[PDB]
Amino acid sequence: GPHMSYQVLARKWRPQTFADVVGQEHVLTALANGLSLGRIHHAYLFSGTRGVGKTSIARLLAKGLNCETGITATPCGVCDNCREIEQGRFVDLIEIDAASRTKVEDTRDLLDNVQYAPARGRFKVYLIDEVHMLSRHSFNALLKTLEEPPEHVKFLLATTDPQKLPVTILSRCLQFHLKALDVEQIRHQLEHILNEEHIAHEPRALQLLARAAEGSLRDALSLTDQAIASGDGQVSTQAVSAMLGTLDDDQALSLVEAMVEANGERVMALINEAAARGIEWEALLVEMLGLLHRIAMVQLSPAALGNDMAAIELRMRELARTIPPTDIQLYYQTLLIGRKELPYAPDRRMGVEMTLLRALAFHPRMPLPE
Amino acid sequence: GPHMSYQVLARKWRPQTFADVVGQEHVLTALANGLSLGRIHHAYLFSGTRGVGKTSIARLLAKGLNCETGITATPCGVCDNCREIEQGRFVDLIEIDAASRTKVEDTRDLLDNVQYAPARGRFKVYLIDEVHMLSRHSFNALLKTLEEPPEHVKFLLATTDPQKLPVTILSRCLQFHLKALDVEQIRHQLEHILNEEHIAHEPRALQLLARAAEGSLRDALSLTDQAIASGDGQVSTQAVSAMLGTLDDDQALSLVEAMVEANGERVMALINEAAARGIEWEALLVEMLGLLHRIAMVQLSPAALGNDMAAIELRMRELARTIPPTDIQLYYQTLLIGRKELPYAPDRRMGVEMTLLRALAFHP
Amino acid sequence: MIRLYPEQLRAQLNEGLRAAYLLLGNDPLLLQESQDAVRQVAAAQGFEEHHTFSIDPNTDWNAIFSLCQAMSLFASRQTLLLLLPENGPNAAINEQLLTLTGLLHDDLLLIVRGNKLSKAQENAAWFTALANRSVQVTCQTPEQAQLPRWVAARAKQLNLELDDAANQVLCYCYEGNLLALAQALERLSLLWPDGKLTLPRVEQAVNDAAHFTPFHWVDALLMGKSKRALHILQQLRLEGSEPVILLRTLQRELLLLVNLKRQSAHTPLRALFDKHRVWQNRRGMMGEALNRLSQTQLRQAVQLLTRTELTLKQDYGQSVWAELEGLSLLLCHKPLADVFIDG
Amino acid sequence: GPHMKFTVEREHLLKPLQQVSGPLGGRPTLPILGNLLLQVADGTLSLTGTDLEMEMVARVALVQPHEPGATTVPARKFFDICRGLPEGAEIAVQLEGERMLVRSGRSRFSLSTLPAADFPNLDDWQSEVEFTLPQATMKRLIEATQFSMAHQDVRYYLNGMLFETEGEELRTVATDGHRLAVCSM
Amino acid sequence: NLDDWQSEVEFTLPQATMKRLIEATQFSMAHQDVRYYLNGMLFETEGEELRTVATDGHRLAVCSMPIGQSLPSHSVIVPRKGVIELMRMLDGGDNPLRVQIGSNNIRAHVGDFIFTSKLVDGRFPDYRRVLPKNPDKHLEAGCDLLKQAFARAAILSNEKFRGVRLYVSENQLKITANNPEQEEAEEILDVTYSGAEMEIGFNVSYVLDVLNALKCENVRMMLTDSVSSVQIEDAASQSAAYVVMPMRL
DNA sequence: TTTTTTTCAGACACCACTGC
RNA sequence: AGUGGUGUCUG
Ligand SMILES: Nc1ncnc2c1ncn2[C@@H]1O[C@H](COP(=O)(O)OP(=O)(O)O)[C@@H](O)[C@H]1O
Ligand SMILES: Nc1ncnc2c1ncn2[C@@H]1O[C@H](COP(=O)(O)OP(=O)(O)O)[C@@H](O)[C@H]1O
Ligand code: BEF
Ligand code: BEF
Ligand SMILES: [Mg+2]
Ligand SMILES: [Mg+2]
Ligand SMILES: [Zn+2]
Ligand SMILES: [Zn+2]
Repeated sequence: GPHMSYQVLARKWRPQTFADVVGQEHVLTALANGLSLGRIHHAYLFSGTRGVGKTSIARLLAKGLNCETGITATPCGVCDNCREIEQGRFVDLIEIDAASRTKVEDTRDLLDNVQYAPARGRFKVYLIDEVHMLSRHSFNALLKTLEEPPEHVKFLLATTDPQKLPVTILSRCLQFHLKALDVEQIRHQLEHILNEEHIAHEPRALQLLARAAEGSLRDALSLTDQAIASGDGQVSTQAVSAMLGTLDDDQALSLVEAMVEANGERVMALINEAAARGIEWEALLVEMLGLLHRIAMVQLSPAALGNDMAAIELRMRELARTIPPTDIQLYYQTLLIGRKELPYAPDRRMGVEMTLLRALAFHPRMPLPE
Repeated sequence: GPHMSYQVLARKWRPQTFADVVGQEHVLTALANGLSLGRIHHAYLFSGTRGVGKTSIARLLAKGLNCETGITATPCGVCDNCREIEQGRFVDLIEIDAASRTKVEDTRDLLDNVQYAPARGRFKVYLIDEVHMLSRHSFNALLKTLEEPPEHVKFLLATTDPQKLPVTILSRCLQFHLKALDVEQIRHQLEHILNEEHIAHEPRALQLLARAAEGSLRDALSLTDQAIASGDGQVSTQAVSAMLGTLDDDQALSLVEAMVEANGERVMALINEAAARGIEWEALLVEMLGLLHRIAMVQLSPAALGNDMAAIELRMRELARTIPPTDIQLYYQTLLIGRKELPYAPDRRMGVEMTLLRALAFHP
Repeated sequence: MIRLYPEQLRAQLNEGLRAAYLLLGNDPLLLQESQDAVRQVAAAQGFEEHHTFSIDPNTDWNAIFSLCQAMSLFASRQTLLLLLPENGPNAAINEQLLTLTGLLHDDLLLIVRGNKLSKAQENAAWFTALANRSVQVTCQTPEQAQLPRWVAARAKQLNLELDDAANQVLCYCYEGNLLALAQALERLSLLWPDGKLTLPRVEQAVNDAAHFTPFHWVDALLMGKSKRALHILQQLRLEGSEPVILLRTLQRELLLLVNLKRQSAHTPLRALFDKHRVWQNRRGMMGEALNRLSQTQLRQAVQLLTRTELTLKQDYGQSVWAELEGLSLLLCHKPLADVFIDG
Repeated sequence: GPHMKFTVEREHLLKPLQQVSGPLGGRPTLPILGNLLLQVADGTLSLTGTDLEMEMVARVALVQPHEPGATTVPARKFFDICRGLPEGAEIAVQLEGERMLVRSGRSRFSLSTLPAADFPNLDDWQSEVEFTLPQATMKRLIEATQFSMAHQDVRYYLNGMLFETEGEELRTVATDGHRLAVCSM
Repeated sequence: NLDDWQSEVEFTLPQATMKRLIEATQFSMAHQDVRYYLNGMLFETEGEELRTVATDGHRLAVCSMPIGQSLPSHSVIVPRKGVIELMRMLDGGDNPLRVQIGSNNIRAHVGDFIFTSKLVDGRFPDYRRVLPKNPDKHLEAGCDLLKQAFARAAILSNEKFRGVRLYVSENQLKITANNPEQEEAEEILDVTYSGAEMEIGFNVSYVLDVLNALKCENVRMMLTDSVSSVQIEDAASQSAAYVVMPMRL
């Protein structure tokens, strides 16, 4: 179809301004305010889960510091410095793959060259990524230059687990924790990206992609690329549902109901239907278990249900009001034990079938006839 | 405050006289008495906690040693030599980052600098920060120099983990242990710093920051600069509390508090927080298990609270005194069972949520 | 040789100086002060030049032999010092120590510093050849029942007034830590030139440094002192002790307790003690423990100990210190719950 | 201006840099003590190498236009450049900003430098003994006693050599605790 | 001991010939590479010519020398250790060198003594495809003249990845180096050339080793475009060729 | 009187002695 | 820089 458009959304859509970030607002607001007031701390640490904008925001900050104009919270694009930073291979933005410079001799070599003035920009912004890989000696070596470095050197640390850093360093540097992203932000980002990529997309496809991203937008972008590769450059509910290997909530809830309402023949029929569609049996058990947990959570509080499965919301409520919590706990435990015993079942199909049959036999309000 | 506010509160605010130090009164009083009375040990090892002032105290003691007015507990104001320690560089005061220069060769150069006369000051003062990181041979050389040091040489060692120093070094060093700062001292110093920085501050935000500091004044100062960042030149209580909640990682203790109290909405909110932070769920269950086990051990004997958990003492007491052992037993069993069945769940999040739902549903 | 405590060393040094001085023991402070006194007395009688050596497999013995045989252009009256390694006079070191014992002379004075020597293992040869005309000085850490009078004597000799309360506080924070205890007394003298130490004065300027060995923990368990045992356990956690050493040290005495309580139905505890070769001071506390809630904690505690052992030896995340707290509380007449015992 | 206008041949610069390098090259106590200090004054180049205890200075005559500037440049890089350039190549080094430009016939280099104000200088001191001596006498005076010097002895005074000026003679003394060497001329 | 009664190929070769043959190719081997077939030197026999080929996927070195004795075409990979120690023991060029290569082990009779080694099981890649097939730009220079300029440029080079940009214009060559400190080195050299302006960034150590291997006075470089390889050899012969594949930085 | 510890795999950190 | 040893800390 298209040309060599290999540039994947994962990298081609790396944010380039503070207006293109998907909402790490506790971090973005602090960086913008400090850069506006000039309270540019000499060292701080973006810490979060994967793919939530630590490296990207660090690069945006480097752009903000090194812009040709006055130090600004909104970096420009016509400036040569920001152009070099965006294209990489900037003179002063020294990206340090800390997992490749864990040793203390590498850190000492870094610290010797600290006092040298920046060449073309105004800061020699050291960007140490995946800091938690530095050895203990490397951390202690960084300690003194982290207390007060030369007036032109800034340390930008980034790591996934901030608790593996010695707490002395956690004192030296500021701490910004980037939290995972809600489903709405991920889905809106996918919407925007596929609008700019001229790829027709469907709503349920993007909702499922955002649900299966697990709060991180890089997983969402890799999943979107995989879905575009699964289709003919088109995002659709069928393609994403086949890629994610899951079931529409209606089928899972129909099977769960057939279990609850003692309709064993319906259980058999829906098991056969799911066998026809070629869906993993452990996936069936996991989806029924997830629906049972959602019913239990609704029993705790009405606000448990998310909008993503709004289609079955009504039925959820009904099944939450019909079944007291002890039966929900019994069903969840039975299906959990069934999934735990599934690998040792003779066949996965009959393993799930006997799990359902056991959940039906031990049924308190309507046991199988003796 | 400064010429454009880039200058960090942590580094701009560092004691320059002994009186500007917050209440580490033990070492200050002992050192002042020793300096005034002339009783001087060859080495003065300083230790304690991060960000409680050991390097500040060592720098001030070097200033007091090499000041031209004489060996005084109060280094003066101008005293060009005594000024060179703060602004510029002092020739006779050698500051070594023993973490950067752990090698026996790097320290060999300075221990060979020992026998040369001081240029200006009376004493060839050595400030060896992070002294615990010197190698075995560097420690051997330092000890050999410490056996017979000349009268014009004094060593000032600062470290956070003295247990790695050999006993041979510790026997020749008069160790001065610095205690972690109290919440009152930290709060008062933060109040003074912000008042002299012309920074608008709310009284409760300072207490929140001090409690979040964990006893280290530099932690409080860094959190304070960050709180000013989260805002526009004002330390507001709401902004500080929101920032602290964003930085908060004490999820398991709050989860146990809310689950024992049978607060379902608070439990689910805390689970949402632990999810948004990307916190491991098995680790969350293990932390809750450890907290419940410690609560039970405290209920058996008050001595079960060590010095590893000084931050969360009160809450633990509150939970141990008010909750009968039967409920703690039931909750521990429930969470143990849940962690046992965590791998076989729709996902770890739902498994943890369901285990906590069971624990709530017990209502014992 | 003349076996001596640090008390009379001065007197002996005033009587005369022998060929070799052996400073042995597990206390850094006592050894250091004894060495300082020996060197000062030697310098009083002309021993001006000093030397130091660490007895190590990589040491240069030839330098030691050259300096012991040959004399210097100045300060002919010379002294020599050797730090024995942690294990002691290794089998590869006894022969060269014998050579030194032959390569000596009335001009040189030899100082031997190191941990206590297992005389049952190492004796004669080097030992007796020095014993001919030498001094042995035993410098070992006073135990808990003996520390208060040592601290009182030190305060009296340093011109301080310690009451019982300050003495017991100092004996609490610093055990096996006589060096830091002496430094604490020195710091308290610096803080107040009054020389009168009361409860709050020492209480303010003191840290819980301490130093315990697993034997202290096991003894605290046998006496059934909850706070003492928990303090010891916390101290070995902070010090970085390997928990498996604690497990083995507790296990030996726990299995001995199980055997004794099982066999006590047919034999009085005295003959059981004689059967198992247990010493009298151990005998008293084990007799105290055997009749203190037995036959239930001795299998429940073995169950918990096995739980800790398997958990420690399967994974690598440890987290057994709380389980050791459970053991510390079970064997001190504070019954636990089956929930934590079984798991 | 900023350019410390500097122009010399290699034949008159290789040996002075080789002498000034001295102890530089390894890891220094301070990051600046690995950079040679270049100064231009009164038609003369001063090369300076400092170890915080030793101070080696070389003077090179300037017979070409020059400007009075000074800066500190990494010693090893500057020396490698200087000997790398061809025989008889008239080195022309100037400065701009924080970078100095080295130039030869059809070749250019740019080096990062540090200010001369930061480089240490041993403070001026009053002298009591102004002593002049031929080369071979000093050679024998040192060589006749250097063997007897201490070898990292714990006694500092044993290390080194004693110089005594007495009347009409100069004396070198060396001791290691067992040997004594005296040479008086 | 000697159970290799039959040998695939046999050589009675002068010591200096194989000394040059290995010395012109040794530096391009791979040291402990994951591609086990590249951790060695390929001896290739065709006609009266013996060739040593060594590559690590970043530089290729091929050197061919006639023998005079016709030999069947054959290929063999001698590991790094074996060839290095054979080079070490290859001294005293007066005595000839006997080479006996079988299907599994290699033997070298040097002087009076015998050396034995094993082979690498893998199959060496075809180096003809690595050699550029359409060299349209050809330039000539002096070996020492070019080499000293590269060394001067390498003085201020990135210590991690020693890389220079080489520009070619009409009768002019340009070598530019920079390090993370922005310390820039620029050397301009007079060459004979006819073509178009082109920039190509490649490693410095590899080119310097290539030039040191060619102990000649005239050097010819053959280039196609900014992305493909550069084939360097001497202008006095075609028996030794080198392929430097550039960096994309 | 002494009496005190599992393990397989991996990552650093320092310090000979060699070899140029 | 290559080689070998000690030792400490992470699962
Ligand atoms: N806040 C965000 N806004 C927009 N895209 C994001 C955000 N966080 C992550 N991404 C996506 O993830 C890709 C890589 O993100 P990255 O910043 O490297 O995460 P990390 O913090 O793990 O290094 C980006 O190219 C972008 O598409
Ligand atoms: N006693 C104190 N008084 C004032 N400030 C302190 C004190 N202790 C720590 N700080 C603050 O922490 C910063 C770093 O202190 P430092 O003394 O380096 O801690 P460390 O003991 O870990 O080396 C100082 O700049 C100062 O702001
Ligand atoms: F830097 Be992220 F974790 F991909
Ligand atoms: F500088 Be401290 F020891 F954190
Ligand atoms: Mg990243
Ligand atoms: Mg410090
Ligand atoms: Zn810009
Ligand atoms: Zn002063």
